[PDB]
Amino acid sequence: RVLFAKKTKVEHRCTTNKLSEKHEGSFIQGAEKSISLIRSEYGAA
Amino acid sequence: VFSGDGKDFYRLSGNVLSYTFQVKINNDFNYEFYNSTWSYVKHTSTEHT
Ligand SMILES: *[C@@H]1O[C@H](CO)[C@@H](O)[C@H](O)[C@H]1NC(C)=O
Repeated sequence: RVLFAKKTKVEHRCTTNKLSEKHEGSFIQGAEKSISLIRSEYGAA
Repeated sequence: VFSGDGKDFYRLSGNVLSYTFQVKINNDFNYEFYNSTWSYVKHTSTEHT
């Protein structure tokens, strides 16, 4: 302002950015086998 | 024929050559188990003023 004349200018600006990525997992595998022989029929148990 | 792992008695014949009382049994097993699990999560947030 100079002296009548008056001037005023105000500017405001804000920005915000956010990113969140999360991944959690588990996989399990297990195999077991057997084999046997027996050299009366009652013993088959 | 004598009683071997069976009934009281058994009768063979001339054409039959042999009878056996040897009990032999075998076995085999193949068991499997598994599990496959997946988990994907994603998130985003943006604010402007
Ligand atoms: C995951 O694996 C385990 C391993 O024994 C199993 O007991 C369970 O049933 C599985 N779950 C699934 C495939 O959803």
